Amino acid sequence: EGEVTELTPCGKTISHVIIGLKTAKGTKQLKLDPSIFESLQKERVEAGDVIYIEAN
Amino acid sequence: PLVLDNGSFQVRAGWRLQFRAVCSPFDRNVPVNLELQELLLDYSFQHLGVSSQGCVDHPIVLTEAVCNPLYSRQMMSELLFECYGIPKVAYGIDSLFSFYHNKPKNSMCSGLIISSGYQCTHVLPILEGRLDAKNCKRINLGGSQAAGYLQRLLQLKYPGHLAAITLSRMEEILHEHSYIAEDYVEELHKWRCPDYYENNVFVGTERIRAPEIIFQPSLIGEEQAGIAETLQYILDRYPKDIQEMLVQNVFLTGGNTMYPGMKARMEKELLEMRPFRSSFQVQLASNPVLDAWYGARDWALNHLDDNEVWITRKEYEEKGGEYLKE
Repeated sequence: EGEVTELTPCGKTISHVIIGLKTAKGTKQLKLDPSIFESLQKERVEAGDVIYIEAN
Repeated sequence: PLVLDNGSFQVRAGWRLQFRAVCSPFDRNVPVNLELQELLLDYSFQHLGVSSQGCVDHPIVLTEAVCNPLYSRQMMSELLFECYGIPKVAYGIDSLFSFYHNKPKNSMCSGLIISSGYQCTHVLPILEGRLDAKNCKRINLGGSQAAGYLQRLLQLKYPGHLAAITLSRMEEILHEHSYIAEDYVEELHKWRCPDYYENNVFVGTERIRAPEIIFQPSLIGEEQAGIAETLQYILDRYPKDIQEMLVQNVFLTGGNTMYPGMKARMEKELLEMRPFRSSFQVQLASNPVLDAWYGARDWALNHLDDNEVWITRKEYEEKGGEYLKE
């Protein structure tokens, strides 16, 4: 969970989506699949939005 | 050997004596007056008690600001060799001297150094023992413009309080009575309560609000990004291996860094911007004000460093300023 700094998606489609997360305790980066990226696009997630995601 | 550190507001000479640069030959850390600079050098030698008319018998060191002008170095070198005629001369950096004094080993120096000066603030990383000029960051704001802006706000507070309090006295009262808060959001919340700081020499929250212009560029109206954006953009293009040492060693020197709480606020902000695994440690020397003169006195004290670093006037005239520049 945390603030999303960037959204970087990388015969085209989407191979993976690079997503950063920034909190007062540190910053981490995750690469996600087009399914959960489709969930984010349905949630209208944009740069600067604090999101909560469970891995399981 | 005399160590000469020429700052925008203040100049410190030693082997001891620090004085104001107002005669101001150095504006935005770049000296704009060679005649006034040479006059301050001659007055510093007369105050140092040199035996000869012009300073000769001792090797001299001269601090060079970040991105110092090569034309100013050439004019000061020609006028210094033809006029002063010192037996030996060398160039040095106050941030490199203070970093060498702050490091436990004088051989190796690493980490991002943040130097807060009077007319400018320069933060540059250093690795392997040589400073990277690509990652160097300069800031036109400084403690002089911050003190002038504080005297302007306090001048607009009351009409009679402006003529009653001098600008320099308000700058010293802002040096002693003002500190940098760790949380700017908690500071304004603490100022609204019935219990107030109330520093009386009445000074309100503007004590902590005026020093906040260093970490907040938008407070003074400047268009600069900021220190957090400078650290993120500076550490983004660099490799991930040097980030551990850059966060492991952070040096803060200069008179503008004397504000209390700046080390804790810089440690909290740096630890917040850095990754959770990376450990951020800010290093503050016991004498950060004189750390530049101490490091310059040690670099001039080392025999091999004085032989290699020292450049003669006659050989420096034939080879040019590129010898000391490179």
